[PDB]
Amino acid sequence: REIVHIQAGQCGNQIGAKFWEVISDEHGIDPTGSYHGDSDLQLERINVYYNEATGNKYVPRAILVDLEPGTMDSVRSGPFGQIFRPDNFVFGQSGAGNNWAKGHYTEGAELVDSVLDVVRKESESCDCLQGFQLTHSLGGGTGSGMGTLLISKIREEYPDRIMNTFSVMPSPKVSDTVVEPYNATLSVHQLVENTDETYCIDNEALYDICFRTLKLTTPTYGDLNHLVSATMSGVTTCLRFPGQLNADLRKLAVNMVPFPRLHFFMPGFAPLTSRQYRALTVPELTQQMFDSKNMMAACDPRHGRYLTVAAIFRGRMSMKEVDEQMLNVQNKNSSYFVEWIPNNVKTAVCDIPPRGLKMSATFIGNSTAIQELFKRISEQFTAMFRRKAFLHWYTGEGMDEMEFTEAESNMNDLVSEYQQYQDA
Amino acid sequence: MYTFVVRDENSSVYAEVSRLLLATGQWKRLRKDNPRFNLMLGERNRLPFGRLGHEPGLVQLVNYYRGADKLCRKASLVKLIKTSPELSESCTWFPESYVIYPTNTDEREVFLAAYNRRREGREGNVWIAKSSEGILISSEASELLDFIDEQGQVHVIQKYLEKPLLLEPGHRKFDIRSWVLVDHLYNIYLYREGVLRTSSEPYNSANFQDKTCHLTNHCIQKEYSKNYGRYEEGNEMFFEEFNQYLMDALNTTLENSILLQIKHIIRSCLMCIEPAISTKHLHYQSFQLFGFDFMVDEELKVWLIEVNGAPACAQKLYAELCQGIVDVAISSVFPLATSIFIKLHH
Amino acid sequence: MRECISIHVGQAGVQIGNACWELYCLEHGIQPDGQMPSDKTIGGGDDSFNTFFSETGAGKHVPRAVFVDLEPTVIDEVRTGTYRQLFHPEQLITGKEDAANNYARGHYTIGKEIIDLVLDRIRKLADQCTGLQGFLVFHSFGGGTGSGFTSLLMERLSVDYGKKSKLEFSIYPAPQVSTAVVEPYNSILTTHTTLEHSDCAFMVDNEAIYDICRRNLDIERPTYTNLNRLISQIVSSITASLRFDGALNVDLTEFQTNLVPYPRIHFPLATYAPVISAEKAYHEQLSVAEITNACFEPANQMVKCDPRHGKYMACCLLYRGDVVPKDVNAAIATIKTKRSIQFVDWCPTGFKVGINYQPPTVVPGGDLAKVQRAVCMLSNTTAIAEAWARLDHKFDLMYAKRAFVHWYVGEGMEEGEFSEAREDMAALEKDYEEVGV
Amino acid sequence: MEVIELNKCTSGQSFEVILKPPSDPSLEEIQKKLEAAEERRKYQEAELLKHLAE
Ligand SMILES: Nc1nc2c(ncn2[C@@H]2O[C@H](COP(=O)(O)OP(=O)(O)OP(=O)(O)O)[C@@H](O)[C@H]2O)c(=O)[nH]1
Ligand SMILES: Nc1ncnc2c1ncn2[C@@H]1O[C@H](COP(=O)(O)OP(=O)(O)CP(=O)(O)O)[C@@H](O)[C@H]1O
Ligand SMILES: COc1c(Cl)cc([C@@H]2c3cc4c(cc3C[C@H]3C(=O)NC(=O)N23)OCCO4)cc1Cl
Ligand SMILES: Nc1nc2c(ncn2[C@@H]2O[C@H](COP(=O)(O)OP(=O)(O)O)[C@@H](O)[C@H]2O)c(=O)[nH]1
Ligand SMILES: [Ca+2]
Ligand SMILES: [Cl-]
Ligand SMILES: [Mg+2]
Ligand SMILES: [Mg+2]
Repeated sequence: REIVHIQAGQCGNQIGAKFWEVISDEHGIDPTGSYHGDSDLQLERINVYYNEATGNKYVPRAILVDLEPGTMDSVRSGPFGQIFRPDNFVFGQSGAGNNWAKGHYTEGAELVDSVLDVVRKESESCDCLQGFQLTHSLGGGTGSGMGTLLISKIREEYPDRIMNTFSVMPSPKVSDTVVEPYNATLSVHQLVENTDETYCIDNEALYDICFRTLKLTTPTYGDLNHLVSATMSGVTTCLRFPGQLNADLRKLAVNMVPFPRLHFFMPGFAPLTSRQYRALTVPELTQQMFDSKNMMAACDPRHGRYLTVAAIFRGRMSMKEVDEQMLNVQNKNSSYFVEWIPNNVKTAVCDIPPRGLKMSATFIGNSTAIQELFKRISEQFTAMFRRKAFLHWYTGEGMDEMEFTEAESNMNDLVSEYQQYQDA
Repeated sequence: MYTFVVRDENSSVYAEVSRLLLATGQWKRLRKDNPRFNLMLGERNRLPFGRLGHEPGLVQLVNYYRGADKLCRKASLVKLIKTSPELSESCTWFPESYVIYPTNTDEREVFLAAYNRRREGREGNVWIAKSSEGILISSEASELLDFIDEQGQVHVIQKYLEKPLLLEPGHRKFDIRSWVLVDHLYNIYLYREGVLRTSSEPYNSANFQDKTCHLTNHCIQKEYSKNYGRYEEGNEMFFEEFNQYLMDALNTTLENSILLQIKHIIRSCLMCIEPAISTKHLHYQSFQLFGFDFMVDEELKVWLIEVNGAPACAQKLYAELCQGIVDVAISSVFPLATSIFIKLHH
Repeated sequence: MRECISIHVGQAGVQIGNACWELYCLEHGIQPDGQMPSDKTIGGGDDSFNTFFSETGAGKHVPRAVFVDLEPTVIDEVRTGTYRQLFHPEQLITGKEDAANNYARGHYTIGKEIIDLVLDRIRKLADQCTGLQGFLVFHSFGGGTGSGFTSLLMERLSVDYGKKSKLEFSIYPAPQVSTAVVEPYNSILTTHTTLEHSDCAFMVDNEAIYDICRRNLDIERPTYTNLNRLISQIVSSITASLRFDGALNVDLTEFQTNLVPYPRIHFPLATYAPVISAEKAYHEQLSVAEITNACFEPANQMVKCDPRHGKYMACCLLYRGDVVPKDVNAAIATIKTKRSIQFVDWCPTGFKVGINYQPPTVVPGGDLAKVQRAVCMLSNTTAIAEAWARLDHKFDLMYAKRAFVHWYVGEGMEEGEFSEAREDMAALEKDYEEVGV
Repeated sequence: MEVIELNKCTSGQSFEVILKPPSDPSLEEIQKKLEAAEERRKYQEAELLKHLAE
């Protein structure tokens, strides 16, 4: 039932804050934590993401983490900043300098035990905790290094709860530093072992969507984070809203993950919106969603095959029509859905639409095409590693270059394991 | 855009129909084991009917009738005719037949009871032994019966048409093959083009042992026969020339002397098993192409020898029949964005 | 009078159990609070409805039922529902977290922690029975609880009540109605383990119920409530002879005796007619000949298959309403001459017929119109093996790649259990082939 | 086409019509299966924590 949410690092906290702003609006909770809605479907499964404090106040089950104080200081003064439990802000002062080793081994080690203190308090106040969700990026230091360090500690203490992450993949198109392939390659190693399901959010796909389709010539991180919080809202809808299908994290993982290491999902949303009035139809809503230009991992689905797909439609629409169109997309391109997992596309409907949209569709796909994403990261990694470039930042923190070779090998194996199922 | 699947690569008929579907742009062929198909050109043996009609959002159609084998295998056909009241123990158009199991119920006691009587009656008593090659004609029951004890398959022996219609020049036998399409509404469509399989050898009543004068099969004439292709190309005579010969020699027409009986025999057989194989209220739909084999005796009376379930067309006719299968059987269920068939109806 | 205890396991078993007991109360004139005015004996009974309803001094008639689900929510609605007062708290068992569509998680991991509690609550009902015939067990084939925990319960019921009959109502998975991707695994697993513990299993394909709800009730996307209300009428039709005065199928042993000549082949096909929408203003009432003929239309079977291409071992017609024996034989005589109904050689070709004069009860506000006569045909045909072939094929596709297997091994099951279970199904299909063709 | 064993009561009738004549593990074994799966789960958890200890 209950989910504990963790957001680590600058990117983790900026997409996490936007996530809570969006779903608090959907569930009718104002920045003070007071409910002010008109429907009661909102409050039926509110406990999944909110604790009810005394006085009919709903407080997110969220823990905010960073090695640098600045980003969370902006959260606390942001729109919904006062809605978070003040004790659940955990932060150091040193920063991680975009260094995975600092977040995972040195500065992050100094702070991880107090984060787990707060994780315990929130878990103990759970009727029947189902798992955790972590928002972070893979290309910096705190969210990727200390983030993955948090995952393995959490798994040690709760070995039988579901571990779920929204992971932002770095891209040179939207790059803060040159060491991002190093931090990503080291993180994917951790994620491939200690998470049950990871939503791959590629910053390159977000940038192309903001520019090629949304037509924004100069996108800001706010523009990208508009798409992420929209995506995050869609995938969690079945978890936090009453419907014919009441979903949980474990049934999601059991049905989406045919093999333990292949748990990296590419999400998709339609209609892609930029910060309209012409509502879509179920036909065009389905075609956009499955199109590449609507997907958040910068991969071509036609270059791989879908192992499993889970899809959800928001709004007042005919379920018979949603079935025809989903069955139509399958039966017309059945080449791209594997034949050894029968009925691998599932579809849900929730009549409560997202804010500003009459109808919307969200898409969770376990596709072999995701191997393109790890191929991209491994190539950028190798280009520098073959010359040992920028490595001193990491050996200065006690890492040996053998750990780099191991992380690169494990990712290449991952790419290879996706390749074999693309042919069978 | 429809989706179909092919599961018998050998059939020349349904290989050509697949090309035509693809040649409309609106049909794409899927892999063999992809279950999300509109149409299946399934295999001849052990076709999985139990898996059709369960895919959500798909109207599924297969090119075979489940249960049609009762008509298309020899022993079953004999038991189907003799035991169905809708065909009587004796229908005037099927030779007296008896199904008999080898050494390893059986009618061999019944056959000899009839065979002996005919021997005592002095009536000509030549019988033919067959199974679903290994073909034996003889005038004594014991010669045929020992012949089938070697075989491990259940055999059937029926009366031999000692007096056949013999085409002149040549004093030669023939068999007429008709192609019949039964669509999902169980309409029966006779193709207006048939074929005559001609023996290139004069008919001899003394030695039923030499094969060529008695067997009109194309392979039995292509290889084991002496002057294949002498009178007509490939020992195949078509209806237009057969009609001309009947007009010239017998002063009749193919339609009256033969084709009315052929239409009656096809209708009787297919209406007989209709309640057992019809897909009228089924969760999937079936059609099927049939090959009926007919014999014509000296009185211009038509006899049914065999019904074939996986038949092959004549090369010249292939284009016209395979196209007609699409329009009548396939596009009646899956439309795209004069008639070559005679409809047989009650 | 000998009692029957009903057991409802998992979401599908509990929700169908809700639909049935709602219908049983209407059929016996029992108010939602448990009062039955028609019963003239207060606090005690030897009547036929006492096989399903115990009696209390206050006049409350309580179902002899247990509802067990590892998740709390679906049973929490029985507790808050209209028939809440009908059920005793000790009858409604819940856990904290469900089996995640994982047979192994429901059979092993969570099954161990709650099996002894379910058996104590069941014995608490058996101890109020002067003579128990056995149990009716309602579950899904595809759910984690419905498949995993049921097969564990079936094993312990065979141990603890060895001389008792066990009947199954099982929901066969169908992708039209919300399914997991691993439901073929769970179906083959639970069948292999339960096959020797069930004496008769009535199998219900969700595809059949869904399709009847769209064709006959013209609901374009049915819900579980639509499905279950229809399933409840079929179940009620099958269990009516246990709850009403009659001479056919009066105890659980007779279902085995009349329907299951060979023990492993114990899956009768059920066919139900007529199903008419309540929205039909002008509707013409069907006759005995019509509804008995509809019993051989594949579109009215609980499992989609073709009985023409099989052999019958046993056939039982259960009529409800204005039916007379004379009209049944007339309808039978005409149908036999018009349909391909071939029995096996070692069985009498015949029909056990039961008529109950009370026409089917329907829930007020339901999609089912009330008719004057209806019939359920229970027939053991080898044609239902088509349902096993479909399922085994889906199982084979996934298992060839070991897809999703790690979830089952993760709960302590051994990969070999998959192959043992699959091999049992291969044996079962062969048994149908020997008898069938 | 005969009717046999016809019974009548107030609630209805039952009869037969013949058209043509004819031509387990114990408690402890279960406890052991369940306990065998439990140790396999425990053995897997220990290997994980051993890996997490490294
Ligand atoms: N006919 C019918 N089928 C149902 C119903 N509820 C669930 N199902 C079917 O049951 C299967 C899923 O099994 P469930 O009963 O929901 O699962 P469960 O037994 O609760 O086990 P877990 O949830 O995995 O712990 C699917 O095939 C559904 O189609 C119902 O109310 N009626
Ligand atoms: N009763 C009979 N009288 C005369 N000829 C007969 C006969 N039965 C069979 N034949 C001969 O057998 C030849 C073909 O064999 P038959 O039709 O019996 O089996 P077959 O396998 O060759 C055709 P199919 O593929 O339709 O089974 C015919 O051309 C005909 O000359
Ligand atoms: C946001 O939408 C979701 C979410 Cl969060 C979770 C699900 C999963 C799910 C996912 C599957 C699938 C089956 C199921 C079962 C289903 C259920 O009964 N409960 C549950 O949690 N389920 O089969 C193949 C592909 O994926 C589905 C959707 Cl649509
Ligand atoms: N989508 C998105 N990506 C971000 C955001 N902020 C930083 N990133 C990306 O994340 C990486 C840097 O990680 P960051 O969160 O700043 O590092 P950390 O705080 O030390 O964990 C780079 O690849 C950035 O492009 C954001 O708000 N949105
Ligand atoms: Ca009483
Ligand atoms: Cl006992
Ligand atoms: Mg930063
Ligand atoms: Mg459940």
